[PDB]
Amino acid sequence: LVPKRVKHRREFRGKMRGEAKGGKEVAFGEWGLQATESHWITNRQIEAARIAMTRYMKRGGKVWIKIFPHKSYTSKAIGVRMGKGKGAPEGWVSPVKRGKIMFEIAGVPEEVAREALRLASHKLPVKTKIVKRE
Amino acid sequence: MKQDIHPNYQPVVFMDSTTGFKFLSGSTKGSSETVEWEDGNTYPLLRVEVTSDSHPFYTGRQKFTQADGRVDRFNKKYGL
Amino acid sequence: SIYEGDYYTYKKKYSENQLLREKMIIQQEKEVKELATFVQKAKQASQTNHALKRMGLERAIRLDKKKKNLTKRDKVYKRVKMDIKPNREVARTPLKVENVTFHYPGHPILYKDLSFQISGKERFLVVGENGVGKSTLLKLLMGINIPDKGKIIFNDKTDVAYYSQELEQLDEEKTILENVKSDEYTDWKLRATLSNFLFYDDDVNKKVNVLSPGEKARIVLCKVLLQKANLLILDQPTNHLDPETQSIIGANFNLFEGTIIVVSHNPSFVEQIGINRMLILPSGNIDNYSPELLEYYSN
Amino acid sequence: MITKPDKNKTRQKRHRRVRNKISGTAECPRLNIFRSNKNIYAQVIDDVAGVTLASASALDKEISGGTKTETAAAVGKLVAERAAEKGIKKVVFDRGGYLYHGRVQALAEAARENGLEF
Amino acid sequence: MRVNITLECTSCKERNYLTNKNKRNNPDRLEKQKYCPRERKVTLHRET
Amino acid sequence: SNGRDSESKRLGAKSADGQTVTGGSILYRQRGTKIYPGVNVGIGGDDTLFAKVDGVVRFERKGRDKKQVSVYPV
Amino acid sequence: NRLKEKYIKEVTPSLVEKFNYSSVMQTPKVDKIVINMGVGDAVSNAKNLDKAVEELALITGQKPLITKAKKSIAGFRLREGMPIGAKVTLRGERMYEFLDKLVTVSLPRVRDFHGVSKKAFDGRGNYTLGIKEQLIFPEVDYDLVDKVRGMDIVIVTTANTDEESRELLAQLGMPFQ
RNA sequence: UGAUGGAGGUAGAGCACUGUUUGGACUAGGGGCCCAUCUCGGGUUACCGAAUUCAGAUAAACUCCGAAUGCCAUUCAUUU
RNA sequence: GGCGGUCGCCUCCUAAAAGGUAACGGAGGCGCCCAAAGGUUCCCUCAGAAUGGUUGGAAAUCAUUCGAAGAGUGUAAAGGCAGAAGGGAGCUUGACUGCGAGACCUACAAGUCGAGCAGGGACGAAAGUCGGGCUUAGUGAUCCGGUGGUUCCGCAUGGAA
RNA sequence: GUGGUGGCGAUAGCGAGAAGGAUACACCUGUUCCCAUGCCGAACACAGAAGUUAAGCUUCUUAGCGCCGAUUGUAGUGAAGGGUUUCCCUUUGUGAGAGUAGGACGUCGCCACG
RNA sequence: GCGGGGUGGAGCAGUCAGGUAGCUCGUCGGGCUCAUAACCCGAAGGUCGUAGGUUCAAAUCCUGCCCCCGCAACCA
RNA sequence: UUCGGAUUGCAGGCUGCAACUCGCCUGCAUGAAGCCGGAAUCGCUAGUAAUCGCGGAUCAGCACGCCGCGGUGAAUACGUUC
Ligand SMILES: [K+]
Ligand SMILES: [K+]
Ligand SMILES: [K+]
Ligand SMILES: [K+]
Ligand SMILES: [K+]
Ligand SMILES: [K+]
Ligand SMILES: [K+]
Ligand SMILES: [K+]
Ligand SMILES: [K+]
Ligand SMILES: [K+]
Ligand SMILES: [Mg+2]
Ligand SMILES: [Mg+2]
Ligand SMILES: [Mg+2]
Ligand SMILES: [Mg+2]
Ligand SMILES: [Mg+2]
Ligand SMILES: [Mg+2]
Ligand SMILES: [Mg+2]
Ligand SMILES: [Mg+2]
Ligand SMILES: [Mg+2]
Ligand SMILES: [Mg+2]
Ligand SMILES: [Mg+2]
Ligand SMILES: [Mg+2]
Ligand SMILES: [Mg+2]
Ligand SMILES: [Zn+2]
Repeated sequence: LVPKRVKHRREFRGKMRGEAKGGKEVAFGEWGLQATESHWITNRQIEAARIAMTRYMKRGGKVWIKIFPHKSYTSKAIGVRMGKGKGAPEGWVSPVKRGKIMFEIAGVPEEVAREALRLASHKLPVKTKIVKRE
Repeated sequence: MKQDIHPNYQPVVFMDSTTGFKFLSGSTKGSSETVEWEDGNTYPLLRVEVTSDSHPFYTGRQKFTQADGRVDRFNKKYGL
Repeated sequence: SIYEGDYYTYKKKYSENQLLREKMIIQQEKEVKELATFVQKAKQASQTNHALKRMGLERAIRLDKKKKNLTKRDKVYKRVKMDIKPNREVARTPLKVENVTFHYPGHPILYKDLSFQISGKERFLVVGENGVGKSTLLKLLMGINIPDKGKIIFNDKTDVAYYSQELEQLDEEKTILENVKSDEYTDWKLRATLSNFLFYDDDVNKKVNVLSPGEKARIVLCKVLLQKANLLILDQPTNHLDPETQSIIGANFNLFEGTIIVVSHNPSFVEQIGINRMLILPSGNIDNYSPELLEYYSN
Repeated sequence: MITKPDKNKTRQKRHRRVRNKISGTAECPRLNIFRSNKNIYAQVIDDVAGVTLASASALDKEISGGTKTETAAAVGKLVAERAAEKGIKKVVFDRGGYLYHGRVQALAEAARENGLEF
Repeated sequence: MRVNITLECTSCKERNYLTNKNKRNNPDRLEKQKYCPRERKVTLHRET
Repeated sequence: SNGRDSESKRLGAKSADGQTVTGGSILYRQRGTKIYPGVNVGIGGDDTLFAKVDGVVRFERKGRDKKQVSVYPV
Repeated sequence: NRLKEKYIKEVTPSLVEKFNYSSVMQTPKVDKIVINMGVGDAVSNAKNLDKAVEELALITGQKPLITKAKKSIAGFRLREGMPIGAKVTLRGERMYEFLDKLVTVSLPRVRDFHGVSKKAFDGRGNYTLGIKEQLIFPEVDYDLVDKVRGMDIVIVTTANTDEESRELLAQLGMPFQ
């Protein structure tokens, strides 16, 4: 996942304080994977979790990714001293706050949903808990 | 209406030369012929070959044979 | 610039000076290119080559000082470009003049029963002396003067363009662009041709009243060109034109694919056009063109 | 289908803009004009207190009646002389969003001649 | 080619005003009715 | 490359609500009419609001979504 | 005045009956007629517009308003402000005179004329007629024309619906398909 | 320090604008196949889908909103 | 340190809701333009979309309806403006002279705003508006020279220099 | 009652529906008059009173939309601390946005004709 | 990041200094020759890499963007 | 173009068992290119070239071809370098 275009090539890292503004309830699927810690989630991590879920589901049911890596981050190469302007963009992250549902699933029995979301959670840098839609 | 910017425009009578039908209107067109009109007035006379009272569509009356069906054409040529 | 001598001496001195100036600008450009070429070589070298980077900046300073003392070559004045082509084709009898007599009320008859016939794509010269009727004859053909006797017949295939002697076809009050305005030509088409006649950009908005006689002559010529006529009635065309423009005028007319009725007291211009038949006045004599023109001038 | 805008509304859009720089006080009241198809009305108004000090119209039963232009002149005279009774001399003319051309001008000119200063 | 100009008083010849014009759009000398402080009256002023 | 910025212009309110000011005192510097000139207040060529007389400054509402400064003499 | 005469005496009482109009002011009437000639050829040559405007004046009897491009378009070689297009607005008597000639003189001279469209209503009761070519109008002289051109005739009416406009136009004279 | 009155758009929040973005419905239009080919009109992948709409997100350089504080001021009050 | 980048001015974010606030922090502009694109008086309201319509096409002009601004505002951005600051037209030159209470900004030098007074005006019936332009960039001290004006000085005096 | 003209944040609006014209306001009838249209008496301007309430306009019904919006809770946050300290927590004050109960189809004047 | 380049099949002009798209070889069709080459005569092949601007008009001037090529992308 | 007569529409005439693919001719309508032809190339020395018709063989029908026939009827050849 990557935004097709961005208004600004470079952006502040920002801060992650408090619970997630939105997306704290399962909205489309039957089961959700809720973040319980705040952390940047990369588009590589989102993809690993997504493939881990869908494959176990055996292309069964539906998967919703509720987070998008809107935010870019830059780096400087080894041997580059401090200064001389912000580094070139390196990757994409979604800043995720505790309580945000990162993924939702439907169309599969609960046993598969719980194991599907377990395999995904091990791909993410954040601790997670399974959440049933209300 | 502004003065001296518009084309000369006068009341006129059109005549259908196929039947002689005439009516009163206005136009920028001129001609070398004039006729009298009811109510005691004279207006230039313009000649029109076809009008709404002599056109086949408006009248509805045609003047040709509406073609000949080929089955009818075949039977006519051989009398079948 | 003021020279001592004659026209040729001026041309010789001038041509040499512009040649010597041109060579100076060439050598100044080479030295600038040389520095520029080294500055670039240093500019693209590795940042680790300190001495070359140093030398590159030092030469960048010399390069800047060079570019600021580099004489500009004066833009050579552009010469006129004429491409006159007829829209339609000439006939074997473009113009028929038969038994035409004319006199200005109160003056002797200029010619009696004048009859000639042009052939088509022919260079027809109306020869004569001052005050003999040359311009009267041309005015007669166009219709300015109505013949006292006779007839003048133009074939329906013949389009005529007239260049008057005294430049009487221009509105002094209007501008150059307004004068050339025609129903058959759009704006950018008019500007392109006026640039070919050395009227550049807002030079076409100038009033005709402020132009010189020579510049006005170009506008009249442009009107003749824009007609794309197949018959050209030209009355002293090279008058008021600078010597360079005269040669351009003569050369382009020579290639004109149409009939030319011309009057010219300039021996050079007639030679370039390559006249075919000359009509002598006042003694009407339709004759083949030749150095016998000089014989008529003597007599 | 074609909708023709209300002429009063179109006028009132112009009136608001006229009133951005014209306003009546106790010592310089507004002379507001309202023009109908039939009649013309004049009001001398103090916008600070929001009260009209004098008023005249073609409906006053004291104006002899005639051409709508010369009734406007009659109204201008009548409002001017009624305003004079209350000590009004200076006013600011509010043309009401109308063009200062015809009936309104006739009323305005008649008001100047009968003692109102503007 | 926008240029700076001076508007001289055609009456007393005092160079009273600094202004600017585009020569391409205003080839002829700019003429304006401007107050002359010397003569203390509005007078024709022309670019000089 | 970046690294440019204009000098700051010290815009905003220059006189306080309820403050007595002399005529000509600048009340508000602004780009555009962020605040409108009310009673006894004028607006300059660069949108600066200034007092036309001596009085007390009042920042008021202008209708629903606009503000306004006025000066009221005592 | 003949067509206006027909409208006030014959058309108005009938339309009131057909549509059951409580007041006469409900009766639809022709508000205006706008003849528009979109001339994009002015770019290639300005005089084509000039000759177009001359013919437009003779057809209507009013000097047309030369419309100009409000927006620049590179595809059409068009610059904003270029004089492309002309229109005339006819109101009152001059409108009725023109409508009469259009119904009784101009339309019959249309090549292979089988009537005027019946779907050409804007949905609000305004009918626009696309004249393919001139020379149907008697004023054009059939020889002055160098480039044959058409025009858009917009009949604007006060009818709220296509049905009423269709009826109004029909009774006023309109060879609907 | 209190009271009172003001300016200011941050925290938060929101999406009403502008960017970023998810799913659903439906869809102009867009891809190949056949019949019909003058390439002219259809019927389809639960083929790609504008825009619309429903639901759900996101923002230093987004805002329908908007604090706490700080700030300016008052012939104000108390202490200093 | 070098190489590269930067050097004055304008707008934004950073900047923590007054103001100010740094980095070789993140983004853009300026070294003009306009004789109207200035003043005033009067008048006007946009962009798009749907539907209909000759050439005519996604889209050139025309008509109706819808449409609160999704347009425009010469030129970057922000703030502002459709009681227009946007658009058109007539007349105009206030893109006036002398100034200027009082403020803002500020180390200084500078920079910014300004009611009002007088002279003489432009537009307007009048009120009134006008000391350029929606606002904020479009600039450079002094020394030394050029040009114009001048009831100033003029090395004994009149001149001149 | 209607027509002028104002103050108050649209709680004043919008959409839909209904009724009315005695006056008044309008449509409306004309281009001779001042004046007018980058074409058009459409508009503006002027003169006029046959018709009409059809529309505007007034009054009335509707909250469907827009607008206004308490309380509670929560986010944030001043001050005082704390920890397991990019974050988080306690105490004390303050307190949104959202979402809601609800409000609302206006109110307060002055003048003229009734 | 520093330069150089995009125009007919290829290689080049025109680009600074705005008006009108060419030259060299090649390609195709026809000639000449017993045939081939050479030669002769005709034709074709680009709206100038691409999209916006400036202008009356741009291949040309301005700006961006995509491509291709030589350098550089770190020094004791 | 009253030049030219291609192309097409319609209507006919013949021969033939049959003329759609594939015939020739006729009338009416239609009225194309073509304004004397680039490099190059062909025939012809008199009753010839040029031009004009006529007959015949094959053949139901069908030639602008072929074979033959007569009418009218020229220009030029210095010369042999190529
Ligand atoms: K994990
Ligand atoms: K939004
Ligand atoms: K923010
Ligand atoms: K103006
Ligand atoms: K009227
Ligand atoms: K009504
Ligand atoms: K309401
Ligand atoms: K056959
Ligand atoms: K031949
Ligand atoms: K035979
Ligand atoms: Mg002569
Ligand atoms: Mg700033
Ligand atoms: Mg200013
Ligand atoms: Mg925030
Ligand atoms: Mg702060
Ligand atoms: Mg601040
Ligand atoms: Mg402006
Ligand atoms: Mg002395
Ligand atoms: Mg001495
Ligand atoms: Mg709330
Ligand atoms: Mg011929
Ligand atoms: Mg022989
Ligand atoms: Mg023979
Ligand atoms: Zn003077």
